[PDB]
Amino acid sequence: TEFKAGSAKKGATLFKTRCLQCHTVEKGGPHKVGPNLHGIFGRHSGQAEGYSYTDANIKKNVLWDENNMSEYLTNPKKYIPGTKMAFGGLKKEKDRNDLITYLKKASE
Amino acid sequence: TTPLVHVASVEKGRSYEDFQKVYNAIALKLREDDEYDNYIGYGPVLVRLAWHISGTWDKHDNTGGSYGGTYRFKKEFNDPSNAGLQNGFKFLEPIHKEFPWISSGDLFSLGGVTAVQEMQGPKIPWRCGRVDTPEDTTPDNGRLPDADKDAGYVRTFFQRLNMNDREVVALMGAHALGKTHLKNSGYEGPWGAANNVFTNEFYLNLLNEDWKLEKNDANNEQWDSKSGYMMLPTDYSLIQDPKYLSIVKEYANDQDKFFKDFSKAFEKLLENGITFPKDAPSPFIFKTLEEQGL
Ligand code: HEM
Ligand code: ZNH
Repeated sequence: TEFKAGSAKKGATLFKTRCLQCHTVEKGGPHKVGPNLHGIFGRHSGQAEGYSYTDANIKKNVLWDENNMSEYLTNPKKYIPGTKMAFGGLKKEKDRNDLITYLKKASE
Repeated sequence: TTPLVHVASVEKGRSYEDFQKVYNAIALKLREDDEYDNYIGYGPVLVRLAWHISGTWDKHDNTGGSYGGTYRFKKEFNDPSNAGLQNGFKFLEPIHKEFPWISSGDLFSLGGVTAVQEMQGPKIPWRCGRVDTPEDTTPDNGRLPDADKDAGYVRTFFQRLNMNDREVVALMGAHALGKTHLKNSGYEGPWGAANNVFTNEFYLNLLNEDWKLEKNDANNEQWDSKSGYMMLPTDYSLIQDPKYLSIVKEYANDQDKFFKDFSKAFEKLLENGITFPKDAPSPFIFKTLEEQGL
């Protein structure tokens, strides 16, 4: 697509190091600082299954596809202002593609 | 025969724009060398470097502090409580070759300010003027705090840096950044989840989580939560002391208040022991990479 596709092994280590402290990927997942992200692609934002999101994450209500997700992970607070996801941003495109490719596979 | 007066002298024909270039350079390298410490980056170690070069001050006789840039000398460089800081010094040497005019003290302190601002922290007013001083003004090892202590120690340790109760609780909130490394200090693990972004997580974790005292692998005791976080004995002592506790609860409720007191305190920490003559320029507020389109 507009976003290419990378290594799912590299993205695994990127998730483990930069996203795991707050998230899970598993079928029936331990909700943490952040939501369980299984089945993220194809669903809306603020879209629970049990979790307290800020009204900003709910009201943005965008379908999570590979492309708008990449724009989010570059700068979470610029894309969805007022969010409580304390993350600086993946500033390198390879890192975003390597991660989303792992995420698409892990959150199937 | 008279005490030490450390007069701030601006580097010959340098101004804001000169210093904004050194900031940009540090800030970009922070963005590019992002793999460090399992993707935490160099942000946390640069603010710890800014604090440890400033933490050597002793108000009584005006020795130590940021001014002299004396961290570059092997006596202070090899201080056992400065373990792990070489990585921060290594990050700053290529930038120093790029700008050989800037003093060592000015670079280490700017590195800390840059790290905080870049990690989405509050804007911290910064001043230039630190001048490099000889190898004989290098402070003796042991002027930095020990982690295995209580609130009493912390209150009196900081009296030496001229810091009040409000200032020490604010400065400690910097522990929302990074982690403790067993190879460097004998303690292992993070204080929170968002290790490279500046928030009030420190205080929220301190009173909201379930803390259990345990032993790590280096044979030292530390407070561990079920969520994977840790707290040093001095960090925990901030909730044991009734006076420190009500300032911890204040910051856990209001991040803005926390963002305003730290910046006042952090600036004061880096400016300690320096005399700025009245002709000196007003403190600089640098623009982040995000404010410049990056
Ligand atoms: C590369 C790593 C990361 C990825 C892939 C990721 C992804 C996401 C996504 C897609 C959402 C939206 C969920 C939805 O709309 O259902 C989200 C929300 C959230 N994330 Fe993560 N995240 C990462 C790292 C972090 C970190 C480090 C923290 C924790 C300190 C965190 C905390 C949260 C929180 C708390 C929310 C809810 C936001 C709100 O309600 O405003 N995330 N994240
Ligand atoms: C009481 C007192 C005190 C004490 C003892 C301490 C201690 C500590 C320790 C033990 C550590 C670890 C090391 C390693 O590497 O392992 C840290 C870190 C630390 N720290 Zn800090 N601190 C303090 C204060 C402080 C302040 C004031 C600040 C600033 C402002 C800080 C900031 C810090 C940081 C940021 C860090 C992280 C780094 C890294 O991660 O590298 N801090 N500490």
